[PDB]
Amino acid sequence: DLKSLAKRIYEAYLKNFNMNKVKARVILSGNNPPFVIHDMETLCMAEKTLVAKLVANNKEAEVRIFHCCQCTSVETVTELTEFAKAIPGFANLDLNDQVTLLKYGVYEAIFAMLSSVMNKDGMLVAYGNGFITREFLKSLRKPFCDIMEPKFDFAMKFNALELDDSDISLFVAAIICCGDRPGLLNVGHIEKMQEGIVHVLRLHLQSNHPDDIFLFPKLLQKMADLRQLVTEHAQLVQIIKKTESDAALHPLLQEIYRDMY
Amino acid sequence: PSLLKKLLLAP
Ligand SMILES: CCCCCCCCCCCCCCCC(=O)O
Repeated sequence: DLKSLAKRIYEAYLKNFNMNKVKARVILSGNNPPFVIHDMETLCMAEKTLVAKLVANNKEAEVRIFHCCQCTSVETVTELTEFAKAIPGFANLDLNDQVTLLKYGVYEAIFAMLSSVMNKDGMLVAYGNGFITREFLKSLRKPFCDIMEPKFDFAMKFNALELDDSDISLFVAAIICCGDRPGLLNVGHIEKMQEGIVHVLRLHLQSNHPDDIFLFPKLLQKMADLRQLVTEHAQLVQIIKKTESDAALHPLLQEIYRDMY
Repeated sequence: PSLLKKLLLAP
């Protein structure tokens, strides 16, 4: 039955995320090849082909890029909500606790999964059809050059763990089903659900990664690292909100960030 | 009726 929980979570992940690690690696290995964005000329070219509606009329390049960042996050929140609804037991939680778990978990899950589309030189964007370089993102004017580099730093060490989609699906489920989120109504029930998922994760890692006896505590630490990564990201987004008047924040993301940390 | 709750309720 524990194998069944792991399989059901893996299947829910493959169904609900447009990108998975196998799909990303096929693209990054070299139909629909990714357009490389490494400078302003190629950003503008990519925009006209991949987000044409955005530039059909323009705001600084950094602000257009941040808009695309937010649009990606909004889409991934939808994918995570559907994934969560398919996590065995999640739908038996109080509806308001479901909202709370998503509120506090989506950006931890976003940055964990972002690692799957990152390598040391850049990342896949726009449903796998663009590859934006890490150096180009670092080249943007402040504060926008500060968004992605900590996420690359997290991803390089996370990717060195050589997890596959069967591991990552359980890891993301564990992120979502966290009993210590603020404001939960049924802490005990969520703690027991989490314990079940974490139990399956521990056993799955033991079987799938027999070479690394520390892999489970490494991943527990990555969960903690992601919390700090999100707090820091929320702080930067707040700097953007107050100082970059042209950088409209999407209302769903505003709701997630509100009263968070 | 929040936006997140509306996502959760989507069929
Ligand atoms: C056409 C080029 C657009 C590419 C722009 C980069 C998209 C990267 C996606 C990563 C999103 C990082 C999240 C930051 C915004 C947020 O707080 O939700």
